[PDB]
Amino acid sequence: MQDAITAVINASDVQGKYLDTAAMEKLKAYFATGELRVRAASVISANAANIVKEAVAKSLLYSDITRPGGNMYTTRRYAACIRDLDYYLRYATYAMLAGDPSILDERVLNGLKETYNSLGVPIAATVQAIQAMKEVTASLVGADAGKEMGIYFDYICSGLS
Amino acid sequence: MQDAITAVINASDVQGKYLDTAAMEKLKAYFATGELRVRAASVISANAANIVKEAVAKSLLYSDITRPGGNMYTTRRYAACIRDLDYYLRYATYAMLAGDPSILDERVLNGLKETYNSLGVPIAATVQAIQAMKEVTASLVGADAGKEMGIYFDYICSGLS
Amino acid sequence: MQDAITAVINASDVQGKYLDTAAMEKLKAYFATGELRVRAASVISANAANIVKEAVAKSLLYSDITRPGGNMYTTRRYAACIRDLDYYLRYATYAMLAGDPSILDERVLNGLKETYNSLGVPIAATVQAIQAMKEVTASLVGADAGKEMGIYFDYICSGLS
Amino acid sequence: MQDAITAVINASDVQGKYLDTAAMEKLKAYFATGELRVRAASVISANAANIVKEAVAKSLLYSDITRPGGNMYTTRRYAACIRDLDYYLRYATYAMLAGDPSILDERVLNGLKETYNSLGVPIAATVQAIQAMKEVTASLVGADAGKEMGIYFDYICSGLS
Amino acid sequence: KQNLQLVIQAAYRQVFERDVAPYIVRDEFTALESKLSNGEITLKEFIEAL
Amino acid sequence: SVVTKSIVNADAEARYLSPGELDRIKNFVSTGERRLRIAQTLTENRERIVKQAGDQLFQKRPDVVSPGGNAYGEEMTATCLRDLDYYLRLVTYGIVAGDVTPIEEIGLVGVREMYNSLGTPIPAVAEGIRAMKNVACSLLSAEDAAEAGSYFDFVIGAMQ
Amino acid sequence: SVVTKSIVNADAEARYLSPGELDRIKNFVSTGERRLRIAQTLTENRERIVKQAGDQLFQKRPDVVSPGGNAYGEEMTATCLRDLDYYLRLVTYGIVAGDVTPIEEIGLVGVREMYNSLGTPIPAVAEGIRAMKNVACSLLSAEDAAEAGSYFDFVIGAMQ
Amino acid sequence: SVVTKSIVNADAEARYLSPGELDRIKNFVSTGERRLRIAQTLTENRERIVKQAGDQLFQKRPDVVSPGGNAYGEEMTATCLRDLDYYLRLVTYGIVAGDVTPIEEIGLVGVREMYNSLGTPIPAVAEGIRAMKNVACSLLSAEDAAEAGSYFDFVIGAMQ
Amino acid sequence: SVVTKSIVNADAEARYLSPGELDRIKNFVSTGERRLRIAQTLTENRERIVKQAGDQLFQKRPDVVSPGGNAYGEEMTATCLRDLDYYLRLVTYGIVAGDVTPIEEIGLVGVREMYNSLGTPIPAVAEGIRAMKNVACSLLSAEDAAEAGSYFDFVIGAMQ
Amino acid sequence: SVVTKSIVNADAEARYLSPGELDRIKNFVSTGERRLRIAQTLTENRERIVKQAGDQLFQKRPDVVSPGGNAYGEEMTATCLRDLDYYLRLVTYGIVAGDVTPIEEIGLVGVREMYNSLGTPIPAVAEGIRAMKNVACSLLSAEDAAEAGSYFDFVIGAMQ
Amino acid sequence: RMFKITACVPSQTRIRTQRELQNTYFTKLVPYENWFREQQRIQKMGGKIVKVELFTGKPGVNTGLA
Ligand SMILES: *[C@H](C)[C@H]1/C(=C/c2[nH]c(/C=C3N=C(/C=C4\NC(=O)C(CC)=C4C)C(C)=C\3CCC(=O)O)c(CCC(=O)O)c2C)NC(=O)[C@@H]1C
Ligand SMILES: *[C@H](C)[C@H]1/C(=C/c2[nH]c(/C=C3N=C(/C=C4\NC(=O)C(CC)=C4C)C(C)=C\3CCC(=O)O)c(CCC(=O)O)c2C)NC(=O)[C@@H]1C
Ligand SMILES: *[C@H](C)[C@H]1/C(=C/c2[nH]c(/C=C3N=C(/C=C4\NC(=O)C(CC)=C4C)C(C)=C\3CCC(=O)O)c(CCC(=O)O)c2C)NC(=O)[C@@H]1C
Ligand SMILES: *[C@H](C)[C@H]1/C(=C/c2[nH]c(/C=C3N=C(/C=C4\NC(=O)C(CC)=C4C)C(C)=C\3CCC(=O)O)c(CCC(=O)O)c2C)NC(=O)[C@@H]1C
Ligand SMILES: *[C@H](C)[C@H]1/C(=C/c2[nH]c(/C=C3N=C(/C=C4\NC(=O)C(CC)=C4C)C(C)=C\3CCC(=O)O)c(CCC(=O)O)c2C)NC(=O)[C@@H]1C
Ligand SMILES: *[C@H](C)[C@H]1/C(=C/c2[nH]c(/C=C3N=C(/C=C4\NC(=O)C(CC)=C4C)C(C)=C\3CCC(=O)O)c(CCC(=O)O)c2C)NC(=O)[C@@H]1C
Ligand SMILES: *[C@H](C)[C@H]1/C(=C/c2[nH]c(/C=C3N=C(/C=C4\NC(=O)C(CC)=C4C)C(C)=C\3CCC(=O)O)c(CCC(=O)O)c2C)NC(=O)[C@@H]1C
Ligand SMILES: *[C@H](C)[C@H]1/C(=C/c2[nH]c(/C=C3N=C(/C=C4\NC(=O)C(CC)=C4C)C(C)=C\3CCC(=O)O)c(CCC(=O)O)c2C)NC(=O)[C@@H]1C
Repeated sequence: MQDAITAVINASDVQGKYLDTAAMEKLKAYFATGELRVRAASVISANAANIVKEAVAKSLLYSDITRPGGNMYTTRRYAACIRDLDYYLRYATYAMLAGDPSILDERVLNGLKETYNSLGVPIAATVQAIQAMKEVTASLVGADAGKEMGIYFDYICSGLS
Repeated sequence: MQDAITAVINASDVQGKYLDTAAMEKLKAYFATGELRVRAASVISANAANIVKEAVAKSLLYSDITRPGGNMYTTRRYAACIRDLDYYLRYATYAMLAGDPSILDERVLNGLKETYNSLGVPIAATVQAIQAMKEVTASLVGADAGKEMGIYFDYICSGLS
Repeated sequence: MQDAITAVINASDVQGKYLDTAAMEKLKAYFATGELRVRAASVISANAANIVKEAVAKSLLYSDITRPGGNMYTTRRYAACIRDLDYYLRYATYAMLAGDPSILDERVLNGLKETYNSLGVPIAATVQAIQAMKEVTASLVGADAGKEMGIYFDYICSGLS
Repeated sequence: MQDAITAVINASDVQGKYLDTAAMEKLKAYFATGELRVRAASVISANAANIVKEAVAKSLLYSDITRPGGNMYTTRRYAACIRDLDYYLRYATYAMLAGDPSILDERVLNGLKETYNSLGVPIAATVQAIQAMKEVTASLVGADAGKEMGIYFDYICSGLS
Repeated sequence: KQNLQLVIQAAYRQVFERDVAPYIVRDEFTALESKLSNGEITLKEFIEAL
Repeated sequence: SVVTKSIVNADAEARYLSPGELDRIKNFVSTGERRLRIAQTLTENRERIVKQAGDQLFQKRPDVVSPGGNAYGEEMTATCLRDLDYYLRLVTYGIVAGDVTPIEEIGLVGVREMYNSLGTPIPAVAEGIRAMKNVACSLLSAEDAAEAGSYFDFVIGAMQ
Repeated sequence: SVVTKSIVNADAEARYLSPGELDRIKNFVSTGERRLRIAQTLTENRERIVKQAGDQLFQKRPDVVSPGGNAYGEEMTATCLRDLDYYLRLVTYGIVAGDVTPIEEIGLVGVREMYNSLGTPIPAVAEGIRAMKNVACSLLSAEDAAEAGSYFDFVIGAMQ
Repeated sequence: SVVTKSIVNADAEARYLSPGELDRIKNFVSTGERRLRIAQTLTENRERIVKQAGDQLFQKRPDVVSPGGNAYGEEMTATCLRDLDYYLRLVTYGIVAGDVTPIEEIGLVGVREMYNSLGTPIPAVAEGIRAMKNVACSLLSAEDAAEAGSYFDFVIGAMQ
Repeated sequence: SVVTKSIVNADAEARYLSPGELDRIKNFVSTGERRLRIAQTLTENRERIVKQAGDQLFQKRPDVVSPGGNAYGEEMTATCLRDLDYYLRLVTYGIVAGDVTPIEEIGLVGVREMYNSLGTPIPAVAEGIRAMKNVACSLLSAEDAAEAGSYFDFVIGAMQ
Repeated sequence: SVVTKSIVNADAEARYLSPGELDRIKNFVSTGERRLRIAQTLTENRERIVKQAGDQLFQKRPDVVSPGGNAYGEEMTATCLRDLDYYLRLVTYGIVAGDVTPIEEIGLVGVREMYNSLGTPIPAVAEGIRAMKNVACSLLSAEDAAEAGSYFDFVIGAMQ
Repeated sequence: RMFKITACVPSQTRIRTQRELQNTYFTKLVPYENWFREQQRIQKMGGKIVKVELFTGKPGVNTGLA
């Protein structure tokens, strides 16, 4: 796991130099946006169930995927699908709070492609679904916060793809 | 980890359709054959060690593989070979009792080819040996049960091959 | 692990013939050099930490690799580097005592190159460093025993490269 | 765990004095007796199962205990009884080799009577059986090594009693 | 790596009932196979190895 | 299936089937015709069982079909009735199987998670399956209806 | 026993006895009288089975009764005959009980360890028990012989 | 940082950030001005903190700079002051981060191993960092000094 | 061998060979020439030992060469003598190695399992190896016979 | 001791001592008189070994006797010489035992932690023991010096 | 003779809110003694055994095994 402060000080550490005024400026900028990041996290924490529900309904439901033989069919499969969407949204809010994509890159994305391909889970459908989550969560948090979140959602989409 | 009944209902479930008269015909056939299967299993179990001894004597013994540098030379490798043949027979009778090949694929053939080639175990020799087991078992269980035993023995041969 | 005696006996066992006259000569040669092997092992056991310290100072210190961003910078990475060098020296003395490189192959080199590549360890720097270890340890044990030691240290170098 | 040499040096270590001449004398005595100790251990290692068989026949067989309701009756209980005799004989050879009964007290006789009382095993009959073992093992190893084996076998009897 | 050190030490605490700094001459465990490697990635193997 | 469970137990102990376990599968083999008959009448009357049970469920707790309920509107009510049909044929699979393993796998693990993600009340699902059980019992003989009822009872307990 | 095996499995599963398991107990209860009669005829013909089967075993395996064999000497031969009586006794218990649980608990568990210490070849013991199975089969009807034969089969398979 | 550590714990227990954790994140971000100011003071006075404290260390422990010691000679003493410089840099990083995980990640995991390999005395390094802390007290106001002192405390405590 | 055993222990203990282990491999090195000499005379009299020891085994065991015995008939007796020759070869390897490691790995891991599958009696195999030990000891000098006898003793003990 | 190590390994693998281990202890028993003689001369010359080796150690590591060093002042120097005497005593114990087990059990288990609590440098302790090794080797014969020096070598290796 | 293995462990027994990727897909070094026991356990668990390699040891060696 890494964050904005950790990234700045890590870059300075690789440089072998004390915190420069430019590095302090980068830290100040992250501090400036940390306020908005906190309230966005609170909002989607409360509405996380609604967000997953809305995205699943928007793209996943009333389809051959959840119809028999579509791999989302079976109650266990449906629970696993919404569980993965919960995972993606929770890790997205962690990355949004941190201001860094490290958590997604290491905790989530690695090996996920291999497991999904081995199991037969449709990565295209997952990407579509988390795209729908991104739209819903942007509406709830607001525009500025949605910009902050959407990059991490797209990062996860690229990892799946 | 499926039997004939599980396979029938699971196939109908994959279709999503309810139980059909043709599906129930398959179930009826398995039930009609069930008692025959059970007595075969008892005979196999009681004579399992003798089946292995006779088949090994007729297939592997007094040959180059048991001669030095032949992969079954050394007591440790001989013990492993006879153990593996024992396990093949036991899983074969499990599959016969189930009336399905699912157990063979799920618990035997998975990884078996990869491990055997990793250690360079002679897969052709093993296939010949279990064919010898097949005819010994056919004599003991009878022709009726032997045909059912034969298909699962050949299924294991296919997996090794 | 295979000793020189173990390897010779193993070859004879694979043939199935008793120990050949040439096999006896090989065993005699190993016995002839065995006492020198014992003496060298005692010497570098006593000076193991000093040998590592000297080699690290000779090539790994006051260089870009120990300066920031060079993979030996950071306290944990420096500790890992020194313990890797003591690992190399200890397995080298095991191989020297054994009279065969089997220990190096089975317990050291396997996956070592790939894991180093994944981590970003500079393999060229490590190879030069263990070459410096070879020089220091050769001085301590003596030229005759050092020449025997060098073949196993070079074996490590080749596996790393 | 202790032996004769370890006990002597530990006794001197508590004082903090270097080994004085009387302590050296005790060590010399153990070294003098060590050769016969080694020979006896090699002898009963060869006859381990036979010693147990002879003792079991001498006292534990054709008696009420092995008859129904007698506690050596039942195949499991017979296996457990001969296992305990194997245990006692092996620990007796450990104690004889060491020259100290510390192994017996540490690994055999601690919590042994209580477990036997809970199990229902007759401590008296076990003592008789290991007495028979003592006779057989003394005959095999010889008289003086027979005296040495005897003291540790008696030690085991006393712990059980 | 922070958590990995904690979990390695915790395995010592459960298996040996105490931290092993007393009662060992040198540290006689290579945790490198468990750490950033698959040799003892299974703690089910690291605990067993200990 | 009991055959599956017996094989699993013996495999765990690395033993060929004991004579008692073999006798178990023998008994189930003979019972198969009766079990198939019970499932056959269920599938023959699948439409009738689903329909009146669904109307009874909506009558029981009309909040489901009232505005604000999860199944408000004809499309929503149709999909819930479809779920009732799904669970009935799950029970048919369980009846022929002889154990509840197929029912659990197809439609139980994560039951709460699925239906709360949908927003559907699981107690209302329980009442719907109860209505299905009552109608099924009417179409079964009393001796036979005990066997099918047990699978229904397991399902409603799992719904909760 | 069927009851003890069912309750063991249900105890591990922490469930009140499943309806199917209770059904098996019901069928075992009803077939108990036939089991008792089968056990009765075996114990009535205890003497004939032991002597006839033992002589068959010695013919099949003259080595065991030869000098240099385990049973040579009338006394040693008699104790082996006793072992055959013991195993027939365990098989009668097993027939009444309905499972191998009594057979394996009383004997046939540490069988290799005991017989290795005794020096007897356990395949030869199995041959003797096979001969007992043949004699008992002759003394039983075809149906009854099948039920008793299964327990004999378990014993010989475990011996091997 | 506080933010990353809170996220890590919430990640382990699979919970979105609790309202109190969100408050702590907000508070740390807001007081980041004071944090940066303290770090700016330390980097402004890197030269005298290291120089004065290192001289105090040498005086307190003459054996380190004595002949046959780790720091004998101007070259070695220059490297020793370089190490003190590195640790002050880590302390400033830690103050900016608001947590000691950057300090630990960079320069307290394995210090005993590294310094023992070098021959350097680990307690002597701890005493040098104590000297840096004492020098820091004068440079920083009482309220500010307590904040920086805690990071110095962790470094010396891990060192010992 | 002793050397590989010491290296294995040292690798597990993460230490260089202790002075005790170094001392032991020294002594093995010193007696290596005698070990080679003992192996040389054993292979010189390879055929004599096997032939006469096997005949002694057959003399003490009429059952083995009688009907119902494993080595019944000329061909079967020849194969039994082949096994005796294999064990002699392993013993020479073990004497040369200075430890029982080659003997154990090549021909003692599962010796009972292999012979059980074959139907061969393990105590009779042990008696044959004992006869081989006696013949070899007569060929060897008293000191040499003691060294070779120990490896024979380990083999027969494993056979039991 | 070698005997207790062999018994410990045999007990851990639950088998009687192999002939290799038995031969190992036999050869150690034979050389016991030489071992006792080496220990006797070491204890006879214990005073001068400690004294002159300590002087060499002080020359090798002046920082130890410099102000601020652990052995600064006559009292502290006296206790360090006492430690050197203790380790010589342990070495004589280890030579008599034939194994480094007593040395490890008495003065090498937690040696790092004891010394860090004391504040004493472990590598300097190792250098002092190296000096003791040199003096002892000079007193001993070439063959005797190799063995005793090896025990000293283990101690210094553990100190490192 | 450590075997390098690659395997999957899908689990229908429960739905896990905590991380499951680590256990689900993994590569481990299993020794020769353990491999049969582990192979049976993972095969019983129903996970697919993707890959096997003999990381340490040689494909066939009569004696001198690790
Ligand atoms: C039923 C008596 C109650 C009820 C249910 C209700 N369900 C849905 C939607 C879905 N239900 C399922 C169920 C299953 N999927 C499975 O694989 C299985 C096992 C084989 C089951 C039981 C699914 C997947 C859906 C999603 C839609 C789809 O099938 O694609 C709805 C619709 C919800 C909506 O607004 O979209 C409803 C209303 N509602 C009630 O009032 C009853 C108490
Ligand atoms: C939903 C959008 C899609 C879908 C999903 C589906 N996933 C699985 C199983 C797994 N998913 C994961 C992924 C993760 N594990 C994690 O810990 C995290 C957070 C770091 C993620 C993202 C894993 C490991 C599994 C397998 C193990 C498990 O069961 O958890 C399934 C089940 C597959 C099966 O049958 O065994 C399904 C169905 N399915 C869809 O149709 C959507 C497109
Ligand atoms: C006998 C017909 C041939 C033969 C076999 C042989 N196999 C091995 C080693 C292994 N075999 C397996 C296979 C299985 N493991 C299982 O759990 C099951 C049941 C589902 C099977 C089928 C495995 C895992 C191993 C490796 C570990 C082990 O030994 O158990 C060996 C050993 C090789 C060696 O020691 O180096 C041998 C000799 N050999 C032959 O010559 C026959 C043609
Ligand atoms: C000074 C207070 C004490 C002291 C120290 C001393 N250290 C060294 C050598 C090195 N020190 C380091 C330290 C670090 N590397 C890191 O990555 C970090 C964290 C960011 C630290 C603190 C390293 C790497 C070295 C090796 C040389 C190099 O940098 O390449 C020496 C020199 C030893 C020598 O002979 O070379 C000394 C003397 N010595 C004292 O007396 C003080 C008590
Ligand atoms: C020193 C010469 C160089 C160096 C090394 C370095 N290595 C690692 C990490 C690992 N080292 C090993 C090596 C071994 N593991 C073993 O079990 C054995 C016994 C045969 C050896 C030799 C392994 C497996 C790893 C990876 C696992 C792990 O991370 O511990 C590191 C750490 C990398 C990191 O980022 O944390 C380093 C720094 N680095 C150098 O600069 C030298 C040239
Ligand atoms: C029998 C067909 C073969 C055979 C056997 C044989 N057995 C013995 C001695 C004993 N057998 C037992 C057996 C049991 N004890 C039990 O508790 C049970 C389960 C209820 C069994 C089966 C026991 C205890 C003994 C020891 C003597 C005793 O009972 O006190 C012998 C005598 C051995 C001797 O030489 O002393 C023999 C010969 N022998 C054969 O040839 C047959 C192939
Ligand atoms: C034989 C001479 C007598 C006898 C013995 C008998 N013992 C047990 C069970 C146990 N015995 C032990 C004892 C030991 N465990 C050890 O590890 C060691 C050496 C360190 C000893 C001496 C233990 C622990 C048990 C219980 C666990 C087990 O089964 O091994 C039994 C079994 C009792 C039962 O029914 O469970 C028996 C029969 N029986 C006799 O008749 C002899 C007089
Ligand atoms: C002789 C003392 C006893 C005996 C033996 C007997 N053995 C066989 C057949 C085989 N024996 C082996 C043995 C080994 N293979 C090995 O790799 C090793 C270690 C290096 C050993 C010891 C094997 C492999 C066979 C069968 C195939 C082959 O020859 O390679 C027989 C023949 C079996 C039969 O009756 O049909 C016999 C008789 N018989 C005795 O009476 C002695 C007590």
